[PDB]
Amino acid sequence: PVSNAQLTQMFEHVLKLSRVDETQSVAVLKSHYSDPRTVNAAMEAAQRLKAKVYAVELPAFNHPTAMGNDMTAYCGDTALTGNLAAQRALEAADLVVDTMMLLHSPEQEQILKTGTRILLAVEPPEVLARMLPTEDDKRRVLAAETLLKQARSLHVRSKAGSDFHAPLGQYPAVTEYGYADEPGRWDHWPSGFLFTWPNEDSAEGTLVLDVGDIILPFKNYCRERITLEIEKGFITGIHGGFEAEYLRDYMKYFNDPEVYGISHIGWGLQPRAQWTAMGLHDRNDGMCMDARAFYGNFLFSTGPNTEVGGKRKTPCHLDIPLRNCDIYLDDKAVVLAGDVVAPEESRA
Amino acid sequence: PVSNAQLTQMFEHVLKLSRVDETQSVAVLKSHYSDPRTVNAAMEAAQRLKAKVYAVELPAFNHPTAMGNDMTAYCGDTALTGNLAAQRALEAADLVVDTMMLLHSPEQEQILKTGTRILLAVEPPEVLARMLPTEDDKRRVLAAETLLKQARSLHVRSKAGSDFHAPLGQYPAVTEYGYADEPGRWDHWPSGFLFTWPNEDSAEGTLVLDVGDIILPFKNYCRERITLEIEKGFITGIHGGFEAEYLRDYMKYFNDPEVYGISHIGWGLQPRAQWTAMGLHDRNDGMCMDARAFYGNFLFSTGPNTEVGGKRKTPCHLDIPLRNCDIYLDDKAVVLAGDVVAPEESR
Amino acid sequence: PVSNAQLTQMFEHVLKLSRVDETQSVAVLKSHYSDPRTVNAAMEAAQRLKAKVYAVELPAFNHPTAMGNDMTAYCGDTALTGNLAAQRALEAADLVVDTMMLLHSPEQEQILKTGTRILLAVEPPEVLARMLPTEDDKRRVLAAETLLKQARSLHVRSKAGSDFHAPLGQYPAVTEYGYADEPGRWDHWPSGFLFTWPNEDSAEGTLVLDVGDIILPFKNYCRERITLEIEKGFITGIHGGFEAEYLRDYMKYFNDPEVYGISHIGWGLQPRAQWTAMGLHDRNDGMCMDARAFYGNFLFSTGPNTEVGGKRKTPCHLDIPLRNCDIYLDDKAVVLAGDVVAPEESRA
Amino acid sequence: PVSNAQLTQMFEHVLKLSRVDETQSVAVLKSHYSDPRTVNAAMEAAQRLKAKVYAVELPAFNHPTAMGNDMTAYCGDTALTGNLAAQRALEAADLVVDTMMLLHSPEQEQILKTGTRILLAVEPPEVLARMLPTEDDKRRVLAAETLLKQARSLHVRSKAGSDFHAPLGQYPAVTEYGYADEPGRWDHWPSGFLFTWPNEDSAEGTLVLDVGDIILPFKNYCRERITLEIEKGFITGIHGGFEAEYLRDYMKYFNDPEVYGISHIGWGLQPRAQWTAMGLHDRNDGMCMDARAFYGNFLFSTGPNTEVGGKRKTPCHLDIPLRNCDIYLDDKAVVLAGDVVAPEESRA
Amino acid sequence: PVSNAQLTQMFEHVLKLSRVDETQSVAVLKSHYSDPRTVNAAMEAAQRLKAKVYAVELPAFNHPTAMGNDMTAYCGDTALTGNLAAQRALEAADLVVDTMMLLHSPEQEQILKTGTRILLAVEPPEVLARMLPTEDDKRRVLAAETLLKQARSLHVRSKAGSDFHAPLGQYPAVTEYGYADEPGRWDHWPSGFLFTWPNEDSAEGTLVLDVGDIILPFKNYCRERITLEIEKGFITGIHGGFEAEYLRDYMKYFNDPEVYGISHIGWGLQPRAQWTAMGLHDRNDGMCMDARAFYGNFLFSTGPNTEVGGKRKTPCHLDIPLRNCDIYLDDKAVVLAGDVVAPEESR
Ligand SMILES: [Fe+3]
Ligand SMILES: [Fe+3]
Ligand SMILES: [Fe+3]
Ligand SMILES: [Fe+3]
Ligand SMILES: [Fe+3]
Repeated sequence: PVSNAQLTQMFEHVLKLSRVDETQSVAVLKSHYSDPRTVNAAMEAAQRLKAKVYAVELPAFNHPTAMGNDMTAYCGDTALTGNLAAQRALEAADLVVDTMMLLHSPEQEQILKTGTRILLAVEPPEVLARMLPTEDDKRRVLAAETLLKQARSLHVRSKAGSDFHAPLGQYPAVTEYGYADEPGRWDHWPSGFLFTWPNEDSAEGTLVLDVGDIILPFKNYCRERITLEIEKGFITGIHGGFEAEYLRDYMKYFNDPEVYGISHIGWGLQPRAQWTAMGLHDRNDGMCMDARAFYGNFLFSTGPNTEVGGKRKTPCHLDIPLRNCDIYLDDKAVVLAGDVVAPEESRA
Repeated sequence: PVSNAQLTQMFEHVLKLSRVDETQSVAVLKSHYSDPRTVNAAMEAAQRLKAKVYAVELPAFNHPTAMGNDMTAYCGDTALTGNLAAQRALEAADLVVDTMMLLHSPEQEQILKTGTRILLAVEPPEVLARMLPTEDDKRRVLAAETLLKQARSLHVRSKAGSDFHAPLGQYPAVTEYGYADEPGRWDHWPSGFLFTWPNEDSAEGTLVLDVGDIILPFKNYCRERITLEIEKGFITGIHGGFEAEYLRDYMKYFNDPEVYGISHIGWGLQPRAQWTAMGLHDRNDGMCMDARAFYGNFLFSTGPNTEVGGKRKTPCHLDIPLRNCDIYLDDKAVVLAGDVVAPEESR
Repeated sequence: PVSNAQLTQMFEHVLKLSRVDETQSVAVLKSHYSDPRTVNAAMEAAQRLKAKVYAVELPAFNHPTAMGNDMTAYCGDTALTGNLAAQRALEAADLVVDTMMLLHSPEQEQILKTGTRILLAVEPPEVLARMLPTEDDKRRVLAAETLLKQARSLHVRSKAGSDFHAPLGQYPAVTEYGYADEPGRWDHWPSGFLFTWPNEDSAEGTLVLDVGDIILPFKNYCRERITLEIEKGFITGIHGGFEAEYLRDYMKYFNDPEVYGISHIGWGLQPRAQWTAMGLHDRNDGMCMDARAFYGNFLFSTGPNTEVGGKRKTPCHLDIPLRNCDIYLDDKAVVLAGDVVAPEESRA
Repeated sequence: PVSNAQLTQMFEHVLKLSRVDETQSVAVLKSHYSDPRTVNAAMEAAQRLKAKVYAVELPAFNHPTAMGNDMTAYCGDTALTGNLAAQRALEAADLVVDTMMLLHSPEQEQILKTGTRILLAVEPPEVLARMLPTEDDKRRVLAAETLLKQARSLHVRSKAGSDFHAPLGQYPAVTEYGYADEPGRWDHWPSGFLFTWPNEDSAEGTLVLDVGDIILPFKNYCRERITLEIEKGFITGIHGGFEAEYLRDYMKYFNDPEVYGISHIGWGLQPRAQWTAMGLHDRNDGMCMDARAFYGNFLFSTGPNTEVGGKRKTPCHLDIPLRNCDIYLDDKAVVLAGDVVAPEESRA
Repeated sequence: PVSNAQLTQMFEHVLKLSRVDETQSVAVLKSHYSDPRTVNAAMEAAQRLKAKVYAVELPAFNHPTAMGNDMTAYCGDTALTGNLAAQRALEAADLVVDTMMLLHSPEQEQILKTGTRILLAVEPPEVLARMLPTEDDKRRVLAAETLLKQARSLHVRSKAGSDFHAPLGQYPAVTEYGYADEPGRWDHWPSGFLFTWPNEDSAEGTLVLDVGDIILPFKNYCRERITLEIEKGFITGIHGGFEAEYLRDYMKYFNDPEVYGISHIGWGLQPRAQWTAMGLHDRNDGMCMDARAFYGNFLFSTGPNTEVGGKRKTPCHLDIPLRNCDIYLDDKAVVLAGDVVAPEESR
């Protein structure tokens, strides 16, 4: 386990990579459920870098219909919704350390538009240490991003039966390499992956959750296959046994056709993230960045796409990483059988 | 997540539904393992309603042979057993907010017999907020109870193979609608369901735990079927694969034939409870009232029944909700394929 | 003693008097030394009034040369000095509940000038309850302020030998009635008094600390007389025995001729404040608002006057209430032998 | 659950069995993640027995590459590595209560070599109460030990297809019966089992994890079989469906052939431990001594063996108990179909 | 006030003055009453300097007959008396940060004889910051010590009537400059003063506590004079008004003639310490190192001298600083009218 002293040293490293120095102001955003050891380490480390530091504490926002403790489960209103003063309190900072998980939401976008940069840090200290961000991780993700920006389409195949086509061009490519060095940029310690969105009403085919694939926020390894049939950018069919029935029930609960929309699509570039990691944890340990970032995954998501100017505001959000996939940009392979093959400068 | 201010507001709402005002005294019952946020919310809410409040703290009571942290798992002695002074300090109050989970017991029965009412509140704040009680839930539950009170039998059928018959008449109906408004009432925030017990030595047939059905306190979704054979009110056969072997091994550990007795039988009337909720939580988050109360479930239980004056006092306790069942009172359906059909006022 | 539930109810009362409702944003300002019970009561009461609430936490600022724990002791820089982001986080709010004691500083002044109002709340809960603010206190203090705003001079006599003259006109009158209802305005729960500053270089004569008079932050009842001789707005002589020597030593330690300047002058209008209260407390309990506000005192201060555009930024600050005084505005008595006599509408 | 009073009485019972009295010194070793109720009960109980007591707190040692919170998962350096002062602070004591889980290490070995005794106590109080140690447990385990010490081979068979042979003689028998009564003794409250190591490069055959068998630290009941092929003391094949792929991916993570080595092999003598217990718990509750200790299990381990002077110091460590096994010492059965049959004096 | 981050930085500064680096082990010694913020800052500062750090927690030791919370008040047994294992756990370390205050004792003497050095840090963080140690303070104190080691007598006069003679030679000089850089060194953050002991049975004359002089641990400014008559090293007369009566009654309570023995004698070299500071604090804020160390004081003490091998073991312990004194070493003034004059290097 990580000592307090070590956790402060980790935050000094990551805040330095985030370009925090005596010219910079740092806001540590927190709520009653934020990890106090992480809040303290962030506040202390920023002071040690001679930054101007303050904490902003928001009362927790409850979604009555939300189930489970995972903050990614319910993307609706947040503690900032209608709270312009608190938003201005974050906009005043050069860098916000988010320890409460501001959903990508309209208010977070305006903060980023002022040139404030935002670093999410919510995973437990031991997970923060295993995937301590590096400039080399930035280099590899940005190399990958060069290909993604150039792509007119993304295609996924797998032996299990994935056969999925996403026309690209309408939406930007987004990177997460673990540190918030650029003004107006959001990132997540820990991370190391990239994604875009398909063009409106355009994603088509089949995505198969094989045995051993993951649904977040369920934080289960599939023991039975689930087939997702996609037409015009929407899931139209969810087929399998029990796990398929559980997924259909959960998605129906929200009573909104928007939950079936395909949102972000991309691949994982983090070799310190591990597909096996989730099964050594309890659900409430964190949001499982290991499952989202692991090297060579294909990661897709469902529901809201508001954050890049899409139509869909729906709260129901799933992140689904698939293993063993072939991933093409315009029929050049970036991943084959779950190993990163291109570009050469993105490989571990 | 639920803020401290919102949790106090929720306790104000539920204590009002529970008829707490400045004439009433409230005892907040806790042990070392009680959620301090919930305790503080109940104490503050009661003071704001100008009630006469105090907290009662008991040393935790340990069952040395009990496995796991779920306090429904081992039904024996409580912190109240042989503690008459502690029992009288709770009897003094109009309303007890139980944050430590006093199991049903002759001591809790005696508290309720003084007219004191008891509200259990142990689930996490977020769950308490999702199933915040309503007068509407009490009306629907009492509409169901009217039908159950007059029933002479209960019958369960499922496509998976359930075919279960329980003659009624010997035992009363119990409601749980989330609040403790009546003197001598016990209730549980959250809830929204009702049950009774089968006549002695009478329950008969097959109950199939299908893929997806749940055992409490294991808190797992069955990935294989378990077939229960029941004769004269007792499970005489448990068949299937691994889940069946696990359940057999767990029930044998108590070395007590009373573990196999069918206790309460009922259905769920809580639409804000969800069959899917359990899979989003860790085991220690709570006792999973979602699984017990979700709308259209059939809920049966095993082990002790001395809370209704039955013969069995065994500590081994299971709660097993089944989905997609047909539930009949005397050949009138109250649930079909897991949807509540009757009475209309309960839907 | 005061329960948590009662402390929250007191904050609902005071924030309502302070015009907090669903149209308003409230920042609760704190540091590590703030009372957590008061912070929580403020945060919760604001939430109950449906205000948009957030807390702002600043790292404690230390004055190495400062002695004792009394924040009023050392009026130098604060946690806001060169922390413009933190200052903007406070300016964002309609009302700041100050639980860390932002001295009267160029920064507080700037926040007030944006329209933000500020309520200081640092005394212990039992003291907050004894002097829970009323609209009637506001009425009495504003009735007194009418006469002060009409005055061209202030004069103090006492049997012990006070004979003190202060020309007025250059500086404004300031009230503290316990709540922050008016935009751009600072107040302190608890209070109930008013003051102004003498014209530059003009205050003259003698102020005598009699047996039983008080020096803050020493928090002592004088057991020997101290005579202060004042010329052209400055103490030129401090005479007596031991208490006089202690005071000379304390003031000399600051090595700054500015500490001897007379700052604010006024009288006490709080009958719920008591001259005897300090003797029932330890020093660290609070800053002793009873000694500042008690009905019919004459209160004068030394040192900094930067807060109203005076020349003196000096950190050494004393507050000295005198009992049994005759206090005049021009030829009119407002207090005689320590009883408030005018105006009639200011009396208890 | 277990009250603070009952926890103190339990620690008095176990410290008495551990020969703590007024002649003895007890050190309670802790880190930031230690259960404070257990530390307090150990300190209080040692003082009730009139022993001299002190607590030693070490900073947490982190393994950056370790996954999950289970400290048995990663055998490397510890907080004692390069920390002779802390080692000597524990050597000063007659008995160390370890509430932080000092892994078997050269430094711990040096503590025991001085004569100091070590009791590990990290499982939750309720688990500590259910397997509260008895003199009778020690008797039964030592009776098993007298057979194990002279055995020349150990053999395992099951219906599921285990057929495993381990030549013995190179390595000692180790017992755990729940208390530290003898000088230089290490034991773990709770326990009740025993094991050896196979001769170097000698273990041969097949171990089948049947449906229901367990891997620690994964804390899963297998839902399909895993077949392990062992040649010359190493796993050379891992076969099944999902569990097998997950196990293979976990083990290859460490990029070290030592991970596949068979370490300790033994059987369980704790009837108060239960194979069903793990399924009622969350992963972070404890290390699941129930799974290691249950009466009639076969427990084998993988990875490091330097604790007995073997060659392997690899951090990757698995404990794997099997049910329903026949266990032979030479051609004398000690367990048949997961039931303990010999010695007679070892049975429950 | 001092932030957590600044308090760690202060410990970094003082541990570096104390020669803590990657090579050194640090034991942070605490009990239940130790300031957790100061303990945490010492642990974090030591880890940041890459020292091998551990904390040692001892059960508190109580003197049933001691009055007040000041631990200088009652010199006897400590948490280390009869706890050899705890003593060895501290001897294992290069440096001990004492946050619980071990009184001088045969056990602490034994720790220092191993080469272990000990830094006392128990005053509040704001006091630690006002008197943050400097090498300049060490140089000035050591300049004074050079002169003291050569002195054959110490003499005090004051206009208030002090006329006190102490022959020297028998006992060493002790410095406190705020940091534990040398092995076997004990020191105290904060400090900045030095003292010795009078030859056995030799101290003679009068010490007058003027109006404004202080008794520790009473922590009062005298409002009336107290005259101490001293013969052959012992207070024989205590005269004055109410402070004298209180002092007589306090010293009689110990029922022990050793309480009247004169122990250490010395002068203050800390200008950042202030005679006025005590009057701004509550008694429980700390020991009042300000009163002990302020520049140009004369500091004498009563009771035990066992720590330099004197005969007196008595627990009753007073520290009394006098203002405006003339202090002479054999004819050379080191202080005149409370101003440090010699050596020039010490000013
Ligand atoms: Fe997503
Ligand atoms: Fe039940
Ligand atoms: Fe003032
Ligand atoms: Fe092992
Ligand atoms: Fe002394």
